[PDB]
Amino acid sequence: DVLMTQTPLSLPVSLGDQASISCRSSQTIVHSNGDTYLDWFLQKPGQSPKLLIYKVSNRFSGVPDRFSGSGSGTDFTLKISRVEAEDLGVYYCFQGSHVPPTFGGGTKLEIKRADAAPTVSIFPPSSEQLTSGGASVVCFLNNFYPKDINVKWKIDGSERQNGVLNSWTDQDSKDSTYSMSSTLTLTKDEYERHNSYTCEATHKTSTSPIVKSFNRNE
Amino acid sequence: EVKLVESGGGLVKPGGSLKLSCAASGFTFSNYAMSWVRQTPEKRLEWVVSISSGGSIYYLDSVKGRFTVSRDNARNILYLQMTSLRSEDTAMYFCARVSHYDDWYFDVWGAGTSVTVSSAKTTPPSVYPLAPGNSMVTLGCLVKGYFPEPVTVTWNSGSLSSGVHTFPAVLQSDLYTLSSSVTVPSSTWPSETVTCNVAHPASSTKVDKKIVPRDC
Repeated sequence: DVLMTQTPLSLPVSLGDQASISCRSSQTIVHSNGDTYLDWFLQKPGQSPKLLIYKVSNRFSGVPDRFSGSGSGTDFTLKISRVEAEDLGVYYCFQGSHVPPTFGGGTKLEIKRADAAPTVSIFPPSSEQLTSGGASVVCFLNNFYPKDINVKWKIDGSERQNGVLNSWTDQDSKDSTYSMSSTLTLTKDEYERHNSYTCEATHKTSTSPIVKSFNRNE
Repeated sequence: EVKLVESGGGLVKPGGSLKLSCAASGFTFSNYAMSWVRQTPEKRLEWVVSISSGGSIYYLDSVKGRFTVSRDNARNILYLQMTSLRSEDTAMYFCARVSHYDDWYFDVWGAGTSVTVSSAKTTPPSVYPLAPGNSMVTLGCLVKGYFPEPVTVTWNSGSLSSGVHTFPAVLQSDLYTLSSSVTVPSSTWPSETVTCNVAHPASSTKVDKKIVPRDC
C-alpha cells in the first residue's frame, strides 16, 4: 500500500499570509500514462471533504487561484496564498493512482487573529437535575484567543479540582476564536452543603483573572 | 441539484450487521462509478469500496468478505451491507461520486451517516437548562450521560442559529456529555423565548427544554 505522510500536523497562519502544506508518499505515484494522481481535499468543521486540487496542480471548479499545488516524486505541496478565515479546516492529500487509494493523515490549518479575552458566564445546577440527586455547575469561556486558557473552581473561596471537566470547541469560521466549557460535577447533598461557587478564568490577555460566581442565596 | 444523502447508521454490536444507504439525485446515477469512504473517530479518512458503472467492485482488504456493496440503478441508491462488524469499523460513513474525464476524482460527497460498533447499550440523555444567576446574555443547555454519539442540538427549532456553538462531547465513564451555548440580546430575554432542542437518534429521543429565568 502507498502511505501518505503529511507535515506539519498543525499549522498557524495570519490573514493575508501564505500557508504551505506538505505530503510525502512512500513511493513515486506516477501512473501508466505519464500523470500523477495526487489530490488535495479540504474538510471544514462539521462538513464533508471537498476537492480543491486534483492531479497535482489542477484547480477544481470554483476554486480560486489563491490555491495551488505542485510536486514530483514523493514530495507534493499545497500553497494557500492570502489566507482568509474561511480557508479554516483540515487539508488532506490523496492518491488514486495505486490500489487501495489512500489519504494522508491531514493538516489542520488555524487562523491567527488578535488576542481576545473570554466572556465568562457561570450557571447553577438546574432544579430539574438537583431533583435526581446530582448537581453540575457550569462555566462558559466564550470567543477568546489564543486557545490556551486555565480555569479554577472555588467553593466558598476554597479551590476545588476533583470532578472538573473541560472541553474546547474547534476554531470558529467567523471570528477565528475559540470557546470552552468547564463543568464541575458534585452531588446534591454536597452542593447544598455550601454557598459561594466561583469560576475564575486566567488568560494571557490579562494578569487579572476574569471572575464570575453566584450564591444559593441570590 | 447534484446531491448525495446517506442513512442507516447506528449502534451495532461486535459481529453484528448493518446496511447503509445513499440516495443520489440530480444526475444520471447509472453512468457514474461510486464509493464509500469512512472517517474514523481519529479523523482519518479510509477508502472502503468502489463500484464502477460497469458493476465491477473493489474492496479494501480489511473488509473483503465482510462488506457487500451494491447499487439500484433504478431507484438511484447505493448500498453497503456490513457483517461481522468490528470496533475499528466505527466511523462516519461517506458516500462519494467518482467522475471520469478522458482521469478520476471524488467530486461529490454526502453529509455522512454515523456508525458505532460496540457491546455497550444505548442510553438517552438527560437535558438540563443553563440560566444565569448587561447588553447580551448567554444561555445554555447541558446534555449529559448519553450513548452513543451523536445528538443534535438546535435553538428554537433552528431559527436561532447565530451566536451559537456546541462544545464537543466528552466521553467519561462510558457516557458522553456536552453543552451548548447561545447568546442573544438581553433586551429580548425572558421576553422572546429561548429553548434548545435535543435529539438522540439512537434512543429515539427528542427533548425540548425552555430556558426559564431562575427567580425563587
